[PDB]
Amino acid sequence: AGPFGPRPSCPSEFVSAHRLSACESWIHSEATNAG
Amino acid sequence: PKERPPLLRLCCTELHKENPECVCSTLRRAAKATRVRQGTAAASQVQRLFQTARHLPSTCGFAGVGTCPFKATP
Ligand SMILES: [Cl-]
Ligand SMILES: [Cl-]
Ligand SMILES: [Cl-]
Ligand code: NA
Ligand code: NA
Ligand code: NA
Repeated sequence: AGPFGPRPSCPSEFVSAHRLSACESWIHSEATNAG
Repeated sequence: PKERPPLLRLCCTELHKENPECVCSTLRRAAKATRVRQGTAAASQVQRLFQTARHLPSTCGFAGVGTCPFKATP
């Protein structure tokens, strides 16, 4: 770990990945299949 | 078909935009967002929602991650 390491910023990656919008739709589709 | 559903493949592409050590935290955030936006309250649906999210790295070839650990559901 150092000042110039990769230093991932998870919230920024989340917004850059469209808030995982396709995963959100997939999760929703699976959830309503319960039982 | 042996290929996965297109929507699942789109999800995997989005997950690949993140570092492995961010995936589980962001999937928890995604699950909470869907749960709240869609007003999912039936117990079995809520459990399946969060379980599906925790298994996505293993549904998506993220070998370093595996299945995300269980965290109590809000
Ligand atoms: Cl985040
Ligand atoms: Cl959604
Ligand atoms: Cl994949
Ligand atoms: Na399925
Ligand atoms: Na959010
Ligand atoms: Na219930």
